[PDB]
Amino acid sequence: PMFIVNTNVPRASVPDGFLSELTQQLAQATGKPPQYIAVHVVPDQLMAFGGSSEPCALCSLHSIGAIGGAQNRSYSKLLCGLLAERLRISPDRVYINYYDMNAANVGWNNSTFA
Amino acid sequence: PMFIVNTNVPRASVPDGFLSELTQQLAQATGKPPQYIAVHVVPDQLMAFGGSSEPCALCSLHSIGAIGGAQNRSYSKLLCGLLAERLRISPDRVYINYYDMNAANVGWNNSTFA
Amino acid sequence: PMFIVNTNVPRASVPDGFLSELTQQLAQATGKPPQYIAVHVVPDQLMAFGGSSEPCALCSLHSIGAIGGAQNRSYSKLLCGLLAERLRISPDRVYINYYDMNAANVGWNNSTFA
Repeated sequence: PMFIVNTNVPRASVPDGFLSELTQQLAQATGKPPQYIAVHVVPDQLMAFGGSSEPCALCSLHSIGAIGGAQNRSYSKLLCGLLAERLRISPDRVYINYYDMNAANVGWNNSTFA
Repeated sequence: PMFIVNTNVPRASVPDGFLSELTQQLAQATGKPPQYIAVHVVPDQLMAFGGSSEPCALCSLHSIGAIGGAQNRSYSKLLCGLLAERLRISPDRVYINYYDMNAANVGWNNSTFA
Repeated sequence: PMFIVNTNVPRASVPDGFLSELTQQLAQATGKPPQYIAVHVVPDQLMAFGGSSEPCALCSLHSIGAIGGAQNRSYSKLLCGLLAERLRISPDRVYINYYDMNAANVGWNNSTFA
Protein backbone atom coordinates (compact mmCIF):
# COMPACT_ATOMS: atom_id res chain seq x y z
CA PRO A 1 0.00 0.00 0.00
CA MET A 2 0.98 3.64 -0.47
CA PHE A 3 -0.31 6.58 1.63
CA ILE A 4 0.38 10.19 0.73
CA VAL A 5 -0.55 13.28 2.71
CA ASN A 6 -0.31 16.79 1.33
CA THR A 7 -0.92 19.48 3.85
CA ASN A 8 -0.49 23.20 4.61
CA VAL A 9 0.69 22.44 8.13
CA PRO A 10 4.36 23.51 8.42
CA ARG A 11 7.19 21.02 8.49
CA ALA A 12 8.09 21.85 12.11
CA SER A 13 4.57 20.77 13.20
CA VAL A 14 5.05 17.20 11.87
CA PRO A 15 6.24 15.32 14.99
CA ASP A 16 9.16 13.02 14.89
CA GLY A 17 8.02 9.43 14.41
CA PHE A 18 5.00 10.32 12.21
CA LEU A 19 6.08 8.25 9.23
CA SER A 20 6.73 5.25 11.44
CA GLU A 21 3.38 5.63 13.13
CA LEU A 22 1.62 5.81 9.78
CA THR A 23 3.49 2.70 8.61
CA GLN A 24 2.64 0.61 11.66
CA GLN A 25 -0.98 1.74 11.79
CA LEU A 26 -1.54 1.07 8.12
CA ALA A 27 -0.09 -2.43 8.41
CA GLN A 28 -2.52 -3.01 11.39
CA ALA A 29 -5.49 -1.56 9.44
CA THR A 30 -4.86 -3.01 5.95
CA GLY A 31 -3.58 -6.40 6.96
CA LYS A 32 -0.79 -5.92 4.38
CA PRO A 33 2.77 -6.85 5.33
CA PRO A 34 4.62 -3.80 6.75
CA GLN A 35 7.58 -4.35 4.36
CA TYR A 36 5.35 -3.30 1.50
CA ILE A 37 3.80 -0.14 3.14
CA ALA A 38 5.04 3.18 1.77
CA VAL A 39 4.21 6.54 3.34
CA HIS A 40 4.81 10.13 2.14
CA VAL A 41 4.15 13.41 3.88
CA VAL A 42 4.25 16.78 2.12
CA PRO A 43 4.06 19.81 4.47
CA ASP A 44 4.11 23.55 3.78
CA GLN A 45 1.70 23.31 0.86
CA LEU A 46 -0.24 26.14 -0.70
CA MET A 47 -3.78 24.82 -0.35
CA ALA A 48 -7.30 25.73 0.71
CA PHE A 49 -10.35 23.71 1.70
CA GLY A 50 -13.76 25.32 1.36
CA GLY A 51 -12.01 28.61 0.46
CA SER A 52 -10.12 28.75 3.79
CA SER A 53 -6.44 28.33 4.54
CA GLU A 54 -6.89 26.82 8.05
CA PRO A 55 -5.08 23.45 8.42
CA CYS A 56 -6.24 20.88 5.88
CA ALA A 57 -5.04 17.82 4.07
CA LEU A 58 -5.47 16.10 0.71
CA CYS A 59 -4.48 12.41 0.83
CA SER A 60 -4.34 9.24 -1.25
CA LEU A 61 -4.28 5.58 -0.21
CA HIS A 62 -3.47 3.08 -2.96
CA SER A 63 -3.59 -0.68 -2.36
CA ILE A 64 -3.88 -3.90 -4.29
CA GLY A 65 -7.21 -4.90 -2.79
CA ALA A 66 -8.17 -4.24 0.83
CA ILE A 67 -10.25 -1.31 -0.50
CA GLY A 68 -14.00 -1.21 -0.11
CA GLY A 69 -16.92 0.52 1.61
CA ALA A 70 -16.40 -0.75 5.16
CA GLN A 71 -12.65 -0.83 4.96
CA ASN A 72 -12.38 2.72 3.65
CA ARG A 73 -14.64 3.94 6.47
CA SER A 74 -12.22 2.32 8.90
CA TYR A 75 -9.13 3.79 7.21
CA SER A 76 -10.74 7.22 7.22
CA LYS A 77 -11.46 7.05 10.97
CA LEU A 78 -7.92 5.97 11.61
CA LEU A 79 -6.18 8.43 9.32
CA CYS A 80 -8.34 11.45 10.18
CA GLY A 81 -7.71 10.53 13.88
CA LEU A 82 -3.97 10.59 13.27
CA LEU A 83 -4.08 13.88 11.31
CA ALA A 84 -6.18 15.47 14.11
CA GLU A 85 -3.98 14.17 16.93
CA ARG A 86 -0.58 14.75 15.35
CA LEU A 87 -1.05 17.60 12.90
CA ARG A 88 -4.03 19.34 14.56
CA ILE A 89 -6.06 19.08 11.30
CA SER A 90 -9.84 18.92 11.66
CA PRO A 91 -11.28 15.71 10.14
CA ASP A 92 -13.83 17.77 8.22
CA ARG A 93 -10.89 19.48 6.44
CA VAL A 94 -9.39 16.29 5.09
CA TYR A 95 -10.08 14.45 1.84
CA ILE A 96 -8.66 10.94 1.20
CA ASN A 97 -8.93 9.36 -2.26
CA TYR A 98 -8.89 5.55 -2.15
CA TYR A 99 -7.57 3.50 -5.13
CA ASP A 100 -7.96 -0.26 -5.50
CA MET A 101 -5.04 -0.91 -7.81
CA ASN A 102 -4.88 -3.85 -10.24
CA ALA A 103 -1.76 -5.92 -9.61
CA ALA A 104 -0.81 -5.53 -13.31
CA ASN A 105 -0.80 -1.73 -12.82
CA VAL A 106 1.69 -1.67 -9.94
CA GLY A 107 5.34 -1.80 -10.81
CA TRP A 108 7.93 -2.83 -8.24
CA ASN A 109 11.43 -4.44 -8.34
CA ASN A 110 11.71 -4.42 -12.20
CA SER A 111 8.32 -6.05 -12.79
CA THR A 112 4.69 -5.79 -11.65
CA PHE A 113 2.72 -7.63 -9.08
CA ALA A 114 0.65 -9.45 -11.73
CA PRO B 1 -14.11 18.42 -5.62
CA MET B 2 -10.31 18.60 -5.54
CA PHE B 3 -8.08 20.50 -7.91
CA ILE B 4 -4.37 20.17 -7.94
CA VAL B 5 -1.85 22.01 -10.01
CA ASN B 6 1.85 21.17 -10.26
CA THR B 7 3.97 23.66 -12.18
CA ASN B 8 7.53 24.80 -12.87
CA VAL B 9 6.33 28.39 -12.61
CA PRO B 10 7.98 30.07 -9.61
CA ARG B 11 6.13 30.75 -6.39
CA ALA B 12 6.45 34.55 -6.81
CA SER B 13 4.51 34.32 -10.09
CA VAL B 14 1.42 32.89 -8.40
CA PRO B 15 -0.75 35.93 -7.76
CA ASP B 16 -2.59 36.86 -4.65
CA GLY B 17 -6.03 35.47 -4.73
CA PHE B 18 -5.26 32.51 -7.02
CA LEU B 19 -6.53 29.80 -4.66
CA SER B 20 -9.69 31.77 -3.95
CA GLU B 21 -10.30 32.33 -7.65
CA LEU B 22 -9.88 28.61 -8.38
CA THR B 23 -12.25 27.82 -5.51
CA GLN B 24 -15.03 30.19 -6.76
CA GLN B 25 -14.69 29.25 -10.37
CA LEU B 26 -14.71 25.48 -9.67
CA ALA B 27 -17.78 25.84 -7.46
CA GLN B 28 -19.52 27.61 -10.40
CA ALA B 29 -18.30 25.11 -13.00
CA THR B 30 -19.08 21.97 -11.02
CA GLY B 31 -22.35 23.17 -9.53
CA LYS B 32 -21.10 22.28 -6.05
CA PRO B 33 -21.05 24.42 -2.99
CA PRO B 34 -17.64 26.12 -2.43
CA GLN B 35 -17.45 24.62 1.04
CA TYR B 36 -16.79 21.24 -0.66
CA ILE B 37 -14.02 22.51 -3.01
CA ALA B 38 -10.33 21.92 -2.19
CA VAL B 39 -7.48 23.47 -4.21
CA HIS B 40 -3.70 22.85 -4.15
CA VAL B 41 -1.01 24.72 -6.08
CA VAL B 42 2.58 23.42 -6.24
CA PRO B 43 5.07 25.89 -7.86
CA ASP B 44 8.86 25.61 -8.42
CA GLN B 45 8.68 22.10 -9.73
CA LEU B 46 11.33 20.25 -11.72
CA MET B 47 9.35 19.33 -14.83
CA ALA B 48 9.41 19.26 -18.61
CA PHE B 49 6.65 19.03 -21.16
CA GLY B 50 7.48 17.76 -24.65
CA GLY B 51 11.18 17.67 -23.78
CA SER B 52 11.34 21.41 -22.91
CA SER B 53 11.43 23.51 -19.74
CA GLU B 54 9.13 26.30 -20.74
CA PRO B 55 6.08 26.81 -18.39
CA CYS B 56 3.83 23.95 -18.05
CA ALA B 57 1.44 22.35 -15.60
CA LEU B 58 0.38 18.87 -14.65
CA CYS B 59 -3.05 18.90 -12.95
CA SER B 60 -5.75 16.67 -11.44
CA LEU B 61 -9.46 17.26 -10.82
CA HIS B 62 -11.24 14.67 -8.67
CA SER B 63 -14.99 14.82 -8.11
CA ILE B 64 -17.78 12.51 -7.02
CA GLY B 65 -19.66 12.83 -10.35
CA ALA B 66 -19.87 16.01 -12.43
CA ILE B 67 -17.16 14.32 -14.69
CA GLY B 68 -17.83 13.42 -18.28
CA GLY B 69 -17.09 14.22 -21.94
CA ALA B 70 -18.74 17.62 -22.18
CA GLN B 71 -18.19 18.68 -18.66
CA ASN B 72 -14.45 17.87 -18.83
CA ARG B 73 -14.11 19.92 -22.03
CA SER B 74 -15.71 22.81 -20.14
CA TYR B 75 -13.42 22.43 -17.12
CA SER B 76 -10.39 22.26 -19.40
CA LYS B 77 -11.31 25.55 -21.13
CA LEU B 78 -11.91 27.17 -17.75
CA LEU B 79 -8.79 25.88 -16.07
CA CYS B 80 -6.42 26.36 -19.03
CA GLY B 81 -7.82 29.90 -19.27
CA LEU B 82 -6.96 30.58 -15.63
CA LEU B 83 -3.51 29.01 -15.90
CA ALA B 84 -2.81 31.15 -19.04
CA GLU B 85 -4.10 34.38 -17.58
CA ARG B 86 -2.66 34.04 -14.07
CA LEU B 87 0.44 31.92 -14.43
CA ARG B 88 1.28 32.66 -18.12
CA ILE B 89 1.23 28.92 -18.99
CA SER B 90 0.37 28.06 -22.58
CA PRO B 91 -2.74 25.82 -22.69
CA ASP B 92 -0.92 23.44 -24.99
CA ARG B 93 1.57 22.79 -22.12
CA VAL B 94 -1.04 21.74 -19.57
CA TYR B 95 -2.39 18.30 -18.92
CA ILE B 96 -5.43 17.80 -16.52
CA ASN B 97 -6.28 14.23 -15.41
CA TYR B 98 -9.98 13.92 -14.50
CA TYR B 99 -11.18 11.38 -11.98
CA ASP B 100 -14.85 10.46 -11.33
CA MET B 101 -14.55 9.17 -7.81
CA ASN B 102 -16.96 6.68 -6.21
CA ALA B 103 -18.45 8.12 -2.97
CA ALA B 104 -17.21 4.99 -1.06
CA ASN B 105 -13.68 5.78 -2.23
CA VAL B 106 -13.53 9.32 -0.80
CA GLY B 107 -12.73 9.71 2.88
CA TRP B 108 -13.74 12.80 4.82
CA ASN B 109 -14.65 13.59 8.47
CA ASN B 110 -13.71 10.12 9.83
CA SER B 111 -15.78 8.23 7.30
CA THR B 112 -16.52 8.23 3.58
CA PHE B 113 -19.16 9.94 1.50
CA ALA B 114 -20.92 6.60 0.84
CA PRO C 1 2.14 10.27 -21.34
CA MET C 2 3.07 11.67 -17.95
CA PHE C 3 5.66 10.28 -15.56
CA ILE C 4 6.06 11.60 -12.02
CA VAL C 5 8.72 10.53 -9.53
CA ASN C 6 8.60 11.45 -5.85
CA THR C 7 11.73 10.55 -3.92
CA ASN C 8 13.68 11.12 -0.71
CA VAL C 9 16.86 11.37 -2.71
CA PRO C 10 18.25 14.93 -2.46
CA ARG C 11 18.06 17.39 -5.28
CA ALA C 12 21.83 17.48 -5.76
CA SER C 13 21.80 13.72 -6.52
CA VAL C 14 19.45 14.19 -9.55
CA PRO C 15 21.83 14.48 -12.54
CA ASP C 16 21.19 17.53 -14.80
CA GLY C 17 19.99 15.62 -17.92
CA PHE C 18 17.62 13.32 -16.01
CA LEU C 19 14.38 14.94 -17.24
CA SER C 20 15.64 14.79 -20.85
CA GLU C 21 16.68 11.14 -20.46
CA LEU C 22 13.31 10.21 -19.03
CA THR C 23 11.58 12.08 -21.89
CA GLN C 24 13.58 10.33 -24.63
CA GLN C 25 13.35 6.84 -23.02
CA LEU C 26 9.59 7.13 -22.45
CA ALA C 27 9.00 8.34 -26.05
CA GLN C 28 10.96 5.22 -27.18
CA ALA C 29 9.17 2.85 -24.78
CA THR C 30 5.63 4.14 -25.30
CA GLY C 31 6.02 4.66 -29.10
CA LYS C 32 4.76 8.28 -28.72
CA PRO C 33 6.23 11.52 -30.01
CA PRO C 34 8.39 13.28 -27.35
CA GLN C 35 6.20 16.39 -27.71
CA TYR C 36 3.41 14.46 -25.83
CA ILE C 37 5.65 13.31 -22.96
CA ALA C 38 5.63 15.20 -19.65
CA VAL C 39 8.05 14.34 -16.84
CA HIS C 40 8.13 15.57 -13.24
CA VAL C 41 10.74 14.82 -10.51
CA VAL C 42 10.24 15.71 -6.85
CA PRO C 43 13.37 15.20 -4.70
CA ASP C 44 13.94 15.85 -0.97
CA GLN C 45 10.70 14.16 0.11
CA LEU C 46 9.70 12.97 3.52
CA MET C 47 8.96 9.32 2.78
CA ALA C 48 9.52 5.74 3.90
CA PHE C 49 9.20 2.37 2.23
CA GLY C 50 8.72 -0.69 4.47
CA GLY C 51 9.23 1.58 7.52
CA SER C 52 12.69 2.56 6.36
CA SER C 53 14.04 5.89 5.18
CA GLU C 54 16.74 4.41 2.86
CA PRO C 55 16.36 5.78 -0.77
CA CYS C 56 13.05 5.04 -2.31
CA ALA C 57 10.61 6.34 -4.93
CA LEU C 58 6.85 6.52 -5.43
CA CYS C 59 5.99 7.06 -9.11
CA SER C 60 3.16 7.32 -11.56
CA LEU C 61 2.84 6.80 -15.27
CA HIS C 62 -0.42 7.98 -16.96
CA SER C 63 -1.01 7.36 -20.66
CA ILE C 64 -3.94 7.21 -23.03
CA GLY C 65 -3.40 3.54 -23.91
CA ALA C 66 0.01 1.89 -24.19
CA ILE C 67 -0.77 0.44 -20.66
CA GLY C 68 -1.19 -3.27 -20.04
CA GLY C 69 0.30 -6.37 -18.38
CA ALA C 70 3.28 -6.90 -20.66
CA GLN C 71 3.91 -3.26 -21.34
CA ASN C 72 3.85 -2.32 -17.65
CA ARG C 73 6.38 -5.06 -16.85
CA SER C 74 8.62 -3.56 -19.54
CA TYR C 75 8.21 -0.01 -18.28
CA SER C 76 8.94 -1.16 -14.72
CA LYS C 77 12.24 -2.74 -15.84
CA LEU C 78 13.16 0.40 -17.74
CA LEU C 79 12.18 2.91 -15.09
CA CYS C 80 13.56 0.93 -12.10
CA GLY C 81 16.74 0.60 -14.18
CA LEU C 82 16.94 4.36 -14.61
CA LEU C 83 16.20 5.15 -11.00
CA ALA C 84 18.88 2.62 -9.87
CA GLU C 85 21.47 3.88 -12.31
CA ARG C 86 20.85 7.62 -11.91
CA LEU C 87 19.43 8.12 -8.43
CA ARG C 88 20.95 5.02 -6.72
CA ILE C 89 17.51 3.73 -5.65
CA SER C 90 17.11 0.02 -5.23
CA PRO C 91 14.34 -1.39 -7.54
CA ASP C 92 12.79 -3.15 -4.57
CA ARG C 93 12.21 0.28 -2.98
CA VAL C 94 10.26 1.76 -5.94
CA TYR C 95 6.57 1.72 -6.61
CA ILE C 96 5.11 2.77 -10.02
CA ASN C 97 1.38 3.13 -10.36
CA TYR C 98 0.17 2.80 -13.96
CA TYR C 99 -2.99 4.56 -15.22
CA ASP C 100 -4.67 3.87 -18.59
CA MET C 101 -6.49 7.12 -19.03
CA ASN C 102 -9.63 7.54 -21.16
CA ALA C 103 -9.12 10.31 -23.77
CA ALA C 104 -12.28 12.12 -22.41
CA ASN C 105 -10.62 12.30 -19.01
CA VAL C 106 -7.43 14.03 -20.11
CA GLY C 107 -7.60 17.76 -20.51
CA TRP C 108 -5.22 19.68 -22.73
CA ASN C 109 -5.20 22.89 -24.77
CA ASN C 110 -8.60 24.11 -23.58
CA SER C 111 -10.37 20.82 -24.29
CA THR C 112 -9.79 17.08 -23.91
CA PHE C 113 -8.32 14.46 -26.14
CA ALA C 114 -11.74 12.87 -26.81
